[PDB]
Amino acid sequence: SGEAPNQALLRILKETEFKKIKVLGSGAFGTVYKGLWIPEGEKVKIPVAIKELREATSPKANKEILDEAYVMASVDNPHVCRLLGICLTSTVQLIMQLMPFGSLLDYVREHKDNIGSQYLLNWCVQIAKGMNYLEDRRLVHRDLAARNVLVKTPQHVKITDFGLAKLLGAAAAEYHAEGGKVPIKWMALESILHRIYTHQSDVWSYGVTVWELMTFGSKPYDGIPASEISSILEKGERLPQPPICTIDVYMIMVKCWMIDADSRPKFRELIIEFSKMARDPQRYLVIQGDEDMDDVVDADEYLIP
Ligand SMILES: COc1cc(N2CCC(N)CC2)ccc1Nc1ncc(C(=O)OC(C)C)c(-c2cn(C)c3ccccc23)n1
Repeated sequence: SGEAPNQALLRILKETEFKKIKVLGSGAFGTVYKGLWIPEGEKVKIPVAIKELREATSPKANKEILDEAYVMASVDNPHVCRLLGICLTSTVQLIMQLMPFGSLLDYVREHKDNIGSQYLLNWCVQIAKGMNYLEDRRLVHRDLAARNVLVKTPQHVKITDFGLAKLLGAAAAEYHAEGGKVPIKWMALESILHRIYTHQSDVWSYGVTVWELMTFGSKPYDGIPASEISSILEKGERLPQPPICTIDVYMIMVKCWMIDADSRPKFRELIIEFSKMARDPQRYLVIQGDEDMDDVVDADEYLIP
């Protein structure tokens, strides 16, 4: 088979037509604001998160942030984050849909007390749906983790952070990264030793991400140096069974951690198996006692021409 053309549109916004309101976070990436976007002459107000780079004079950053805008402009799926546009000011800044509840990792940590088994299973499904879409687009995330899942509503989550994502080239099956900084606790063994990333690499990361949710935001391999992580997997060890997981749920994430990538599950299969569990959540997770804004429009209703 061959590759089809990518007719995704990239919209360039003016600095005048959106207003920053408050700071959500700050760091090396720059600053991320909460704001409103008002397309000129369209009579809509779209709540947005705006991110501008910290330093204007950073040539590597601008090349790397435009790479993220390229990836996000090419994806349209209910469970993958939505890019609204970019602004080419002195400090380049891109505009994304606002996810009012922050990252899913912080959410389960802040609400560990009363999260039901149905939410956890539905989240597993929705994340699998996003990842199956990226596989259909020949896109490899390479950074799937609970911290990189944003929450629109408690019943609707989305995948984000494509700073490391790569589009698998035509008639290519692996990426073969040259090198760089990476999150080791979420990486498949083949990626650790050989810098090889595939769609089955992301399935491994999916297994760890599920493990973060089932443990209510616990840190994987806590206390262990990342240096010694590789030798641990080679000797056959994995992450322990979360106390709320039945054997049925734990069996699936273990399959995500087999060294032969070809024998690991595929996102299309993970959807089905978690969809089946979501029909009766309490059979598969045993949790103690689980039983002017007039013209505002959500970004998921503001479709581009
Ligand atoms: C309400 O809204 C949010 C609030 C927060 N809490 C921050 C700390 C406390 N005040 C309590 C509330 C967190 C997130 C959001 N919503 C949101 N929506 C979209 C994005 C996004 O796609 O960012 C693009 C522009 C890069 C982000 C976001 C992504 N990254 C990497 C961040 C880093 C720091 C802060 C926010 C973000 N966040």
